Amino acid sequence: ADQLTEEQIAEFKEAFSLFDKDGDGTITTKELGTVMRSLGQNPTEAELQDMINEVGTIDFPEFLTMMARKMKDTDSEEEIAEAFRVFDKDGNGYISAAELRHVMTNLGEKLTDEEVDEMIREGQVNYEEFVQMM
Amino acid sequence: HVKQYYFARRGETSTHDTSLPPPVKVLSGRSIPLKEIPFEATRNELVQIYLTSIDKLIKSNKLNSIPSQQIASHYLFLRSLANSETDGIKKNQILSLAKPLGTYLASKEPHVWKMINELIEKSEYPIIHYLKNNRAHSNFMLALIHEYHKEPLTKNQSAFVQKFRDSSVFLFPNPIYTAWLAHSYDEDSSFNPMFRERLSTNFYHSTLTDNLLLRTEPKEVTLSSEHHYKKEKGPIDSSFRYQMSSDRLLRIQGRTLLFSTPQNDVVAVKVQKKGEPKSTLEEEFEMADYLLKHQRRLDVHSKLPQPLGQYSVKKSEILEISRGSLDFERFKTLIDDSKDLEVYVYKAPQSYFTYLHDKNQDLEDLTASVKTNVHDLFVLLREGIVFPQLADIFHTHFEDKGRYQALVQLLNVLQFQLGRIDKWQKAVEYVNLRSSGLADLGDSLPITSLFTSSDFTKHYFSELLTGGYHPTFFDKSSGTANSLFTGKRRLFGNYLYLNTIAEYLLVIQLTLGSYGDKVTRDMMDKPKKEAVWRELANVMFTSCAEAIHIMTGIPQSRALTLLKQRANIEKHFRQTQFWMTPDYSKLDEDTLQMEQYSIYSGEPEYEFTDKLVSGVGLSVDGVHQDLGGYNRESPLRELEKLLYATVTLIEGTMQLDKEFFKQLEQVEKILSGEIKTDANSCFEAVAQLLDLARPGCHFQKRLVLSYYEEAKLKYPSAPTDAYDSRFQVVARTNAAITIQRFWREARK
Ligand SMILES: Nc1ncnc2c1ncn2[C@@H]1O[C@H](COP(=O)(O)O)[C@@H](O)[C@H]1O
Ligand SMILES: [Ca+2]
Ligand SMILES: [Ca+2]
Ligand SMILES: [Ca+2]
Repeated sequence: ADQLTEEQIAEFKEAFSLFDKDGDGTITTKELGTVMRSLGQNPTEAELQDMINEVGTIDFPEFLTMMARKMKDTDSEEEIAEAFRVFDKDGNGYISAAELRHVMTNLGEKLTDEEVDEMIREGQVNYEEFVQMM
Repeated sequence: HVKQYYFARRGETSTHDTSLPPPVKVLSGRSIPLKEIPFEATRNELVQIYLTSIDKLIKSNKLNSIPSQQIASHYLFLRSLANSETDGIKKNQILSLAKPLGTYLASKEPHVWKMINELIEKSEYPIIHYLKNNRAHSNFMLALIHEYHKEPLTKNQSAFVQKFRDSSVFLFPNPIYTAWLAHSYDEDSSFNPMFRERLSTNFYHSTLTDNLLLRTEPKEVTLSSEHHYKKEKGPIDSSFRYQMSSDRLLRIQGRTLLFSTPQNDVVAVKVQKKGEPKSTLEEEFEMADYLLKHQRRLDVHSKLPQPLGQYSVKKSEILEISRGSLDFERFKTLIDDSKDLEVYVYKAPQSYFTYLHDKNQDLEDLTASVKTNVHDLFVLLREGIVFPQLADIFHTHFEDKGRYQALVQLLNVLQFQLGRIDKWQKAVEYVNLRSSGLADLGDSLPITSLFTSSDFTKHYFSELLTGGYHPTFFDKSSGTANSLFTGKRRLFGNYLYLNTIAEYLLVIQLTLGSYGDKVTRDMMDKPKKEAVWRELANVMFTSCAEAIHIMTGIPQSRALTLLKQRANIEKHFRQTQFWMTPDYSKLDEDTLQMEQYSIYSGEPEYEFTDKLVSGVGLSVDGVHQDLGGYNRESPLRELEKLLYATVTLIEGTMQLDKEFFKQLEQVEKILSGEIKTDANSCFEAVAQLLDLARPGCHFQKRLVLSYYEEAKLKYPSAPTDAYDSRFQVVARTNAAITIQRFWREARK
């Protein structure tokens, strides 16, 4: 079901634990939409309603496979393009390379120096092209 | 699948104060009633007095005469309190008072006013970011009450101030305290609950935990109908009898006879002790079986023993089998005196009969084993199962031999540090933590027995269940002994819970220490010894982080980082290595003082008037080493700090998550329309959610950002100047994380 990264599983684990209000290692459907929203995957009415029908409680392995199914729907192409966009104050599609070091390495799951150097390869470098590469 | 989940659900209740000893103390056969000084009512009376005193500060035009860092503390505290206040009239009283301080700082100390406004655009409770260093030690709130409030404090108020004079933090209302405490462990925090006053040094880690716990609600755990301690079972079936051959008897361990099998595992016949009832053996059978059945459900890592029977055997037969082996006489004395003895028969790997401190394990296998033991202890704790006799740890004041209390300061009146451990290495000699994982599973308690007046709590913790007496507590007017302590009757279960968490990790520490002493005693190589003790420190820190992970869900890497903010691993390794080996017993006074300076690095050296035993060290009995002198504290200061750090992160976080969801529920009600309100106080409720998120946790912040957007759609007609920078910072991070996950996949 799940080809997820170490980091995704760390995140979904803490999130599951937090919204497991009684510590029995299962969440109710009450919480499911709110927890889903917390992980960037706010569901439609129907998708949330479909998940609710499938059922009371949901353990953590069942969660790691609901999440993968919703993740398949996501266009990588768009979800990555809308992220880079934040760093584009203007509509130029241009960001700075001296900078993008000081972003990737100072925020989130921070990149290592080797990873930052490896990225700068692929004065300035534009984002709209970079997504087309992958 | 096999469903993963616990047979226990945790909730809340009105009080733990049901069926408890009367709150009374008997002195010269006179009955003295013990009264509780309410924590919340008294805290609040003092914040009112603080606000009056600010009022009086303003009216004296003496702002000029208090230092700047204090005026900041006052201003920032009053902004944070105003933000926590839902009454508009009081909210407004509080900002009237802030405003003259703000007028002043702007005009006369403006590098400082600029530092303030930075914190104000990050937070609704900016005081907690201000007090992340040495500033927390300056009690600006008590200092000012002392200057401007010209009445004696009440008895209650005075008692409160006596207990929490260390920091103004202790006066903060619940959501501001909880949020300070959690963020105090963060990567940009340098706070340490330690301060040098005069030449003396004041350690106040325990007080962070008491201030926190006195704010909490009484917990309650409900075990399913299916729980081990609930489901009604029938008698045990024992349709098979193991035929004992002296030919297959490997050796005698304690009262258990060990026999080999064709499969290279072991059949154990555990024989009944003098005065041991049949039921003790029965419960070990029943608990081995339950854990074997639910093993997959619980992700139990231990290699569990497999139960085979519980039945009566002739002593003539037990004697006829054992006769040859070494230990025959000790076993003969150990076992009951009766013609018919009950046995419990089970099968187990060889690794089960290996004690977790065994010097034949190398560090890799020991680490693997410790991790298994630690995992199962906390996973089983979540399931509702407690093991109260993993080891035989005792204290002694002079002679009273008492069960060791890992958080002794929380559970009694006016005890300041962990007491000396008697014959420490012996206490774990026969620890029920094995190379395979857990053992001696029948010696176990339902977690509910910690939240009520069980035979156990009434026995080991009756000061905590009765109330606090001490002569300084006695009022002559009301005829009663008043204390903060007597208030713990309502929350006593929450205290025993945390105690249990520290106690598990204390046993792990003693087991690690025994292994280290045994492995390094004959080492010739002084850097190689030091290596072992550095690694045992890493295992101890890591275990504490595993416990955080399992109880809270904080990733272990973040938990290890939070711990190291508070507990120093260089010092822990140095202290353990010094006091858990006999080498200090050979040092002269000057060398001993020089060595002590290194292991405590500027903190006060351990003081003792005891005479050291050559080749042993501190030892009351002339033969076994102790941790501490006669009537003195344990010298493992850092261990104490680490056990308190661990237990404060777990409770700290549960209680932070509670504050969050109470705010969330308020934001969802506003957003949906179930509470009509103005724009600006919708934004305010959302910004507040930001503050209550766990430190280092992104996914909460993300949810709040989502709430924020939702709100701007609802009230588009309203500026966002006060809130834009913080939300943009959350947004940049959310965007950067997606870019990072994208790049990680590309490398593959
Ligand atoms: N049951 C206990 N478990 C752990 N430490 C204790 C216990 N009782 C007292 N202590 C501590 O041991 C030291 C000496 O004992 P006492 O003279 O009873 O205070 C003090 O520093 C106490 O805080
Ligand atoms: Ca649940
Ligand atoms: Ca045992
Ligand atoms: Ca036992």
